[PDB]
Amino acid sequence: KFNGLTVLPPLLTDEMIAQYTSALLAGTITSGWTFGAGAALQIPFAMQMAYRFNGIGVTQNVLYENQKLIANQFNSAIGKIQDSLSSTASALGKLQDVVNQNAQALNTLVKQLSSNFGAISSVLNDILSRLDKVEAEVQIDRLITGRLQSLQTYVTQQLIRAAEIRASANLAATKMSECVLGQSKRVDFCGKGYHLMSFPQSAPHGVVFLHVTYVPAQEKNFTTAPAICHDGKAHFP
Amino acid sequence: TKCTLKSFTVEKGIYQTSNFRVQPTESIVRFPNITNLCPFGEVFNATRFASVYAWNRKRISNCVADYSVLYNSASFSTFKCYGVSPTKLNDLCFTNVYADSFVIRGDEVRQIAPGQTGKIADYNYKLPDDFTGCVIAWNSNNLDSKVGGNYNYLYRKPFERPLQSYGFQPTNGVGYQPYRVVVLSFATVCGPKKSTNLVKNKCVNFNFNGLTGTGVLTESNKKFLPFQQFGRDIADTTDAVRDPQTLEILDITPCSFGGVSVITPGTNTSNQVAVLYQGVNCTEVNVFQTRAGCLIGAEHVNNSYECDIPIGAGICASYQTSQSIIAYTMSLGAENSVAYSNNSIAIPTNFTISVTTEILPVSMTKTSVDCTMYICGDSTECSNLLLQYGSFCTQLNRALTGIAVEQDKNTQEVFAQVKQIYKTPP
Amino acid sequence: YTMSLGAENSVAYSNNSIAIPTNFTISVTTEILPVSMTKTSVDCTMYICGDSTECSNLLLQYGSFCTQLNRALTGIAVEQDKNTQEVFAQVKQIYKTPPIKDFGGFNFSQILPDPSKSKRSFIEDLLFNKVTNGLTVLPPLLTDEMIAQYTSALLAGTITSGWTFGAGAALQIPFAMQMAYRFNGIGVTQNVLYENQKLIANQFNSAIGKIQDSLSSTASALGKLQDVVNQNAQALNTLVKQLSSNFGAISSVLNDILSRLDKVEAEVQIDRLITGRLQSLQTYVTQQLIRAAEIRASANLAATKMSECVLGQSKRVD
Amino acid sequence: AYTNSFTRGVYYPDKVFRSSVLHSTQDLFLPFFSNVTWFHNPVLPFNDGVYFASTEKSNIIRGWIFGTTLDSKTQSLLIVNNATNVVIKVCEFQFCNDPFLGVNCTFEYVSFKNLREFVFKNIDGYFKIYSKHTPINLVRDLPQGFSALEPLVDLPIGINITRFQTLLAYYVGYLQPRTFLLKYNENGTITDAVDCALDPLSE
Ligand SMILES: *[C@@H]1O[C@H](CO)[C@@H](O[C@@H]2O[C@H](CO)[C@@H](O)[C@H](O)[C@H]2NC(C)=O)[C@H](O)[C@H]1NC(C)=O
Ligand SMILES: *[C@@H]1O[C@H](CO)[C@@H](O[C@@H]2O[C@H](CO)[C@@H](O)[C@H](O)[C@H]2NC(C)=O)[C@H](O)[C@H]1NC(C)=O
Ligand SMILES: *[C@@H]1O[C@H](CO)[C@@H](O)[C@H](O)[C@H]1NC(C)=O
Ligand SMILES: *[C@@H]1O[C@H](CO)[C@@H](O)[C@H](O)[C@H]1NC(C)=O
Ligand SMILES: *[C@@H]1O[C@H](CO)[C@@H](O)[C@H](O)[C@H]1NC(C)=O
Ligand SMILES: *[C@@H]1O[C@H](CO)[C@@H](O)[C@H](O)[C@H]1NC(C)=O
Ligand SMILES: *[C@@H]1O[C@H](CO)[C@@H](O)[C@H](O)[C@H]1NC(C)=O
Ligand SMILES: *[C@@H]1O[C@H](CO)[C@@H](O)[C@H](O)[C@H]1NC(C)=O
Ligand SMILES: *[C@@H]1O[C@H](CO)[C@@H](O)[C@H](O)[C@H]1NC(C)=O
Ligand SMILES: *[C@@H]1O[C@H](CO)[C@@H](O)[C@H](O)[C@H]1NC(C)=O
Ligand SMILES: *[C@@H]1O[C@H](CO)[C@@H](O)[C@H](O)[C@H]1NC(C)=O
Ligand SMILES: *[C@@H]1O[C@H](CO)[C@@H](O)[C@H](O)[C@H]1NC(C)=O
Ligand SMILES: *[C@@H]1O[C@H](CO)[C@@H](O)[C@H](O)[C@H]1NC(C)=O
Repeated sequence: KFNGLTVLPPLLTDEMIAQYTSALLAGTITSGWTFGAGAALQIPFAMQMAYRFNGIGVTQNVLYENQKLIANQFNSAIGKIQDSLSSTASALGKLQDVVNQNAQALNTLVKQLSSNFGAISSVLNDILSRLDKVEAEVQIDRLITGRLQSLQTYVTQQLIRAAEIRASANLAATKMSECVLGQSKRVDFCGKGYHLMSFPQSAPHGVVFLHVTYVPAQEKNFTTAPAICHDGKAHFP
Repeated sequence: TKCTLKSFTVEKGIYQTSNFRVQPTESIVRFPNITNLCPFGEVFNATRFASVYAWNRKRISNCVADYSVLYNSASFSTFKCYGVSPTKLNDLCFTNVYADSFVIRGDEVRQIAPGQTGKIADYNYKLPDDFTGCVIAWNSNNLDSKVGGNYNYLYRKPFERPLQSYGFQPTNGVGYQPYRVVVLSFATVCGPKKSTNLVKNKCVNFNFNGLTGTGVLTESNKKFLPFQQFGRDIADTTDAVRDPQTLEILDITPCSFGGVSVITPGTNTSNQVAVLYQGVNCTEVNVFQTRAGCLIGAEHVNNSYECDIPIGAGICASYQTSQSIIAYTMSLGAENSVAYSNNSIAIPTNFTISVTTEILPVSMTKTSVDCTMYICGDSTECSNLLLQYGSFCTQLNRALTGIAVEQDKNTQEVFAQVKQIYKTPP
Repeated sequence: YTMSLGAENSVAYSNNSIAIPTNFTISVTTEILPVSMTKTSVDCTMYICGDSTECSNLLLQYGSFCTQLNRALTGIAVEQDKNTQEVFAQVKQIYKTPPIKDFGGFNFSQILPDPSKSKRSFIEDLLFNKVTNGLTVLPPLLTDEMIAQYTSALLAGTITSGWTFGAGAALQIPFAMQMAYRFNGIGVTQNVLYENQKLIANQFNSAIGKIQDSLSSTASALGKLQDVVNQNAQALNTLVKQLSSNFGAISSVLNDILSRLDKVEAEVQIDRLITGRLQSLQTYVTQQLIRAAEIRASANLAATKMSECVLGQSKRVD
Repeated sequence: AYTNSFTRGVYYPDKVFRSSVLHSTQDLFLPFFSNVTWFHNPVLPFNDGVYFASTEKSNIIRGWIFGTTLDSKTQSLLIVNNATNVVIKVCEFQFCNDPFLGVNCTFEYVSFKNLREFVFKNIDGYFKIYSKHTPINLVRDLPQGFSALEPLVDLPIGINITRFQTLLAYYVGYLQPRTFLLKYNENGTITDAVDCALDPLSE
């Protein structure tokens, strides 16, 4: 573990990350999208949600006439998130895999110190204690060549993995701009449903969005028409 | 699987623990019909030979050699070598088969053997220990000389001319009497091309004219031109051969091989597992042929379910209840006839607010590796050698530092989209 | 010649002139996206050492290399199934189309399943006809007949129910009324559709006919998918051709080295082939990791195009 | 005198079947559209090996001689076709200008309306011969178009060759180390070739 490998702290501590998710969330709750477009403008949360219903083509009165119900469905769905996250670790497979990939990469890089690559020993002090300079240099060249090829392999795979994590960080930054600081109309961008809002929660090496979405239910069949005649003229909705 | 993962606990999944590889059942060798053997009857079976104290050699070439018979031949009462043994020579080939033959008194012939000593080996029929082969001799008092003695013989370069006409007598024993002998040394002159029977349709090791490999030899419809011996695929790989003893064409298929994947529920749930031999046919390995490979230790099921452990080619496996691993064609979801018509619409009369969680990674563990300490472990003698590789260690530190600073930027771009730390009311 | 960037056009601007379009054309622009590579795994002991025991022992001195190569290629292979599933499996139920085809004059028959064929559509059969050592190719999880059931379900939902099958359960709606919503979604008042319905249906049907003609007349349309197939074949053939290379060794045929030399000299010559074949395989796996990142960016784009363009109506220009 | 080779003088480079495929190979080939010396003869250089051909309806050209001196001092090839069988021998031969028709040793072997075409080369001590035969219409020059020459003899005799002459309408060209791309049809015959050094399109 001592072998030149070092883990550096993030610039933001998890407490500073939690102050940002708190600020994003307190802005989102007290002011809607407005804190992304300018200064945060306060608006009552039952009025922010009526703007957010109106933003999916559901008329505002559908919130006010159902406000108790919609509030209870949100509170209960947040309860199901606690129960799911408390019950099983398997939800966070993305973040725990990112932790595992880096741990496996570092443990592979450390275990490769024990490989001979054709040298008389993989322990560099065995070579330098057993062999005199002209012989030792030939064996140490094999260890240098192998360990350098192992470290180029590690850095190449970490550059490709960092490009994957940056594609995910650009996606998370875009989800925060459009799903948290706004209301995205991009279908299935902010979770499966007509998107209302989302709340960022911090998680180690990542972020979690609680995408609040309107999902329709309890449909009935009806006869329908494209247009309606009246005084011989066609009327459209 | 536990050993593959270096763990005593195994989570639910499919793991490539091993590679299956059909072993060669036996070894074939094929070479052309044996021909052009050097005419050693002119050495050992002819009615006459030169006097050994005045002998000279000649070289066989563009030929096979009878050395495999000579290694057990009755034609000599004695033999010796300065090179490798005749059983090794029958398994070898040389630039030419240099050889000579002669008549002598038996002990005078022995005094000219390869690596021997005497006026024969010194000059009359030279025989340095550097001679690249073997020699043989036998008694000949009935034919190598007259009733008056060894007048047809002689005594005293390799196998070539202190010499005089031989003093041997026909009444003597094999050392004092007349004798016949020959000697030789070592491409164009080779031992015989021993060849096996042919074996189709088994996986076999093979040699054809010095091409070698393991494969399933199969009779084929390819039409090689009369001078062609081998066939090759697009990317150099040999894919047919002509049998050198019966000139039909054999198509070569590799001996069947593939990943062995172990399908397991978690070791919490069971110790029972199923094994997929990827791309292998079950004839080559419960047993079930999937399009992904032969699957062993899982039950084929006619029901369909969501995919638990993915096998491939539409097959998935799962652990079910009295319990076993099943394998099934995965369900893509329940089918649904949408109740369409030109005048029917469905309108939702209610809703559910659904709080769908989504999880996204944003930053790696920021790492920096001191490449001099990783590679050379605080050795000065090593660190001076690492300088000969120039910029590589600095370039690796620069790349990891770029990744590390990028993780802070990734984290900043996600969370720091808010200019002010907003606070929630009491 | 010095290239022209396009025809020169002074737009007829003035502070009081506007040009309003008096008519339209329904265009049907094909777009083609890669989604998955050929899933591959290499038995790196069989590739590097050719089932030779003398070589196989030397390859142990290199430790984890001929194991993290398989972990890398397995990550790419699992990711191709994920890429394919993220694109097509955006549907909860396998929706199917009614027996009668009362779609207000629009004619999807060339893009819907043909049960006489896999049960692919006519255009899917053109698209499937236009594209043409320890290495193993692994099948996709979804077979081409499962992919065709997903594109059928997506298409049958899209026709019979609009965007609604993405946002919840599929709600049926007449196709002329779905298109009247699609007209409001571009800011064209919906009576423009119902009043031009036969003309708009004929423009769609004819524009679908031009896709069949275009896909029959030239292969150049599928250049993106054929390029992916060509790059996979080129990479695998390059990886196999590199078995013939010496890398400074006495021969590239491993059995020559093991028969021409004593064991001490043979191990030095074999270690050149191990080093060169291992560097060749690391080069291949590194290119496949970079190419898989390019295909994943294309699969994430295709998954987003399916969510917004198929399951919805994207207002994102171009 | 000279004539244009056109696409003539390509041969099967190795004993390998390949089919419906294009193979790129570097070998001693007659370069495309090179100039081929015409004769109706003296001793000639051998260089990197020779393409030889004759337009025929009579069988006047019976053989060849090869070596460094082609006379006495060292082993020298004599090659003759006498219509009974082909003769090859490698003795330190001695003769007049040649043993032509008035109409030590180390190895020996036995085996206008038409063109007879041949290639003679020597690599690693293997002296090699190839040939082809075809009907023709033109008498003045080598026929245009393509048909690959196929091996007849392949001898490990180890001789050094720098000169040759013919034994009594005939053409001589020199092979050069060049990359060619060779087209093998469904039956594994070579049916076309590209001399890669000929022009930028061939590159
Ligand atoms: C929908 O369009 C297809 C062609 O895109 C029509 O099918 C063709 O119909 C004609 C006349 O019956 C036949 O001669 C062709 O053989 C058909 N082609 C194919 C590929 O089937 C189809 O009739 C149209 N359907 C409707 C209801 O208009
Ligand atoms: C709008 O443009 C369409 C073409 O895109 C016109 O439709 C064509 O009309 C002519 C007769 O004027 C017919 O011969 C063609 O067969 C029609 N084409 C199609 C695809 O139906 C249409 O007339 C134009 N409408 C107006 C009001 O200008
Ligand atoms: C609509 O009506 C059809 C019968 O006309 C029926 O099959 C279908 O299940 C109904 N759907 C709903 C949502 O009630
Ligand atoms: C080889 O010998 C056998 C008889 O021993 C004969 O049947 C076969 O045709 C021969 N093959 C060749 C290539 O001469
Ligand atoms: C497996 O067992 C451990 C305790 O040994 C438990 O924490 C874990 O939740 C179990 N997982 C499953 C899937 O049973
Ligand atoms: C190989 O598998 C197929 C089914 O995929 C089977 O029909 C065939 O019998 C198998 N081959 C042999 C030699 O049994
Ligand atoms: C399963 O399907 C096979 C044909 O594929 C059939 O022979 C068998 O009877 C079926 N069994 C059950 C229990 O459905
Ligand atoms: C709407 O659904 C909720 C449960 O999600 C139910 O409690 C409520 O009574 C329903 N309202 C109507 C009008 O059906
Ligand atoms: C040699 O060949 C070229 C055509 O490839 C021709 O232009 C040139 O004139 C020829 N040279 C002689 C001396 O005939
Ligand atoms: C022709 O050559 C053969 C050997 O190939 C020989 O036997 C024969 O005697 C020769 N005949 C003449 C007329 O030279
Ligand atoms: C043959 O070679 C010997 C030496 O090996 C030499 O004395 C003799 O003069 C040579 N004769 C001819 C004709 O080359
Ligand atoms: C052929 O030439 C080589 C040098 O190129 C020489 O070593 C060899 O002895 C020569 N052999 C003959 C038979 O002239
Ligand atoms: C292949 O050769 C056969 C005769 O051996 C001939 O009939 C056939 O036409 C040839 N096919 C091609 C593609 O040249």
